[PDB]
Amino acid sequence: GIPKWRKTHLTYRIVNYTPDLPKDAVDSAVEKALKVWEEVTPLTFSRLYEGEADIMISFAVREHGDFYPFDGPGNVLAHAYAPGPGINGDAHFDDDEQWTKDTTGTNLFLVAAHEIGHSLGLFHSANTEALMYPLYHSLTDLTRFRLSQDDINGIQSLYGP
Ligand SMILES: COc1ccc(S(=O)(=O)N(CC(=O)NO)CC(C)C)cc1
Ligand SMILES: [Ca+2]
Ligand SMILES: [Ca+2]
Ligand SMILES: [Zn+2]
Ligand SMILES: [Zn+2]
Repeated sequence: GIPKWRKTHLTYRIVNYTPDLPKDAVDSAVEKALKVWEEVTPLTFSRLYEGEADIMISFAVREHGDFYPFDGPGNVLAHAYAPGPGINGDAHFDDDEQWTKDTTGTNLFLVAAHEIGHSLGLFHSANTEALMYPLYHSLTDLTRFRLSQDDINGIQSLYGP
């Protein structure tokens, strides 16, 4: 069975933080992420502190030795969990690298929006434009960013209309 233990509404907890960018950037990257998944499907969510929610989004700094410790300039950036019991929504961002919103380094909004889908139930897809595509093509033109039909196909296989 695909959707998150069959639930159609879940709760997200920002407890990560960039120093390089203000909280307004880390907070608005998690919000912007969430609200864009709602722009393509009727699956709902909120963003709040409660005390460990359905989805936790927390900082990782040289501690991520559960799969791979501090890499810094290195392919693996941030993770999230989905077809799990307890890891049903749990995520990590690496403060070992430079998180950016203007294509210089680690694209904050894009990487955040991927962790949201990677927690809803979505694995890696195969369109270069897809938010679930596993390679950051480093495209500087943040005006052409859009969700692809293939990542849309997979979130539709979770909930749908
Ligand atoms: C489009 O947004 C992305 C977000 C995270 C990554 S990642 O490098 O952190 N990554 C791990 C992962 O699966 N995260 O959920 C894939 C990489 C190890 C191939 C890659 C792309
Ligand atoms: Ca890294
Ligand atoms: Ca969880
Ligand atoms: Zn982890
Ligand atoms: Zn992923």
